[PDB]
Amino acid sequence: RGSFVEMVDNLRGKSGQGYYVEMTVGSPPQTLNILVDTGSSNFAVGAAPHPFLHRYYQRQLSSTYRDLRKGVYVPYTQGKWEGELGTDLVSIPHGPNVTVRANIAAITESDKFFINGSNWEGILGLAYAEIARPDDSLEPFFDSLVKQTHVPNLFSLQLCGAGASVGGSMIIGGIDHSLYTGSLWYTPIRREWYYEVIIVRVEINGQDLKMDCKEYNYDKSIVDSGTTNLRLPKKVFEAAVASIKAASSTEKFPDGFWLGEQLVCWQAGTTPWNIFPVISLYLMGEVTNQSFRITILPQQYLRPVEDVATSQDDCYKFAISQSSTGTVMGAVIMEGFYVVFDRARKRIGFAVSACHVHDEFRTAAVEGPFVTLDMEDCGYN
Ligand SMILES: N#Cc1ccc(C(=O)Nc2ccc(F)c([C@@]3(CF)N=C(N)OC[C@@H]3F)c2)nc1
Ligand code: NA
Ligand code: NA
Repeated sequence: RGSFVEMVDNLRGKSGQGYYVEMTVGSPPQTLNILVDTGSSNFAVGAAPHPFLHRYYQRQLSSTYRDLRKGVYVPYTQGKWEGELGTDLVSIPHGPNVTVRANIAAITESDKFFINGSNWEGILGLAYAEIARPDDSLEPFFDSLVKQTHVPNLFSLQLCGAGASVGGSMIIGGIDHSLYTGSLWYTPIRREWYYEVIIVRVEINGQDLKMDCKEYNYDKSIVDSGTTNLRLPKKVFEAAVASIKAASSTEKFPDGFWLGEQLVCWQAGTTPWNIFPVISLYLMGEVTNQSFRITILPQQYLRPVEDVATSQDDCYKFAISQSSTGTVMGAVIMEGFYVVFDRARKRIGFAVSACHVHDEFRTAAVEGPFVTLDMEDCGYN
């Protein structure tokens, strides 16, 4: 409890390609790098020689592989994979010292799923059975781990961005106190499917968007380490960029930029962070009529793009985007915070990350309590 030395710094990644952890599957163990995704619930690994893959799961080499005689076809908005279901022995070498028998979907065909030039070969979906494919009877990894071992039913994530290569920590079974500063503030998980939460107020530099808060959660809001952007419901995105545009009007940007349709560039070491506003989400708290507020900086929502062959300046992408799936607190939000997925008490904790990217004037912030009435009105049905 509170001290997990062996698990600190156990994530790696490249800017734009997500955070992965090393896992082993089968006997003898096959090492694979696996994307950590709190927005899905399947453990799915490449199992055929796709040319983007450094390596892949070779079921023939494993004496412990048990076939489930069942295929699965999984399309997403972007891309798709199909695979064959089975179970095998799984471990996390920089995670707890245990081996579990888990469902694995051996990916045998995929489109627009793997990233060319990335270093991972599968995804670890850490959300709940209700959204597992093909259905909720395919027990997700984390449920198998807690069912079969003494590992406590929680995990926490510190995702560290950069300004090159990313890193961070996934602490499985506890919280490590050196990963954050100040206090953890907790928000209820509204329903265990995605890690769904309820946003109760949104401010852009302390000015409130002043929308029916049902708008912030239409049709859900979720915490999701497998998406880069902060995604906002269309109506709220419209309000938010208009307010951010206005706060930054000391400089002008093409309109394409606010749509994530073009990048914007400054002379190296001259990004004007100061003209961009902080953005605060207030989340439903643990106590009736109580909320707390998280705040992110332009450093989280302006993402550097390197390997840009138009020019060799400092080029950024606006990473707040409109959504048709509700609010998505991706890496744009998580990179500011230590986030504790406290599945045993159905709640998510936030604290200021010990590693977040900041400057001399502003840091990301987690502050409470605030008095907010009618917070139950904010959830969408
Ligand atoms: N930061 C960051 C970051 C960059 C890339 C990636 C990435 O490629 N993720 C990724 C790639 C392929 C995926 F198919 C997913 C899924 C799998 F379910 N998971 C979520 N949650 O949303 C979309 C999709 F449903 C995520 N993730 C995080
Ligand atoms: Na247990
Ligand atoms: Na601490």
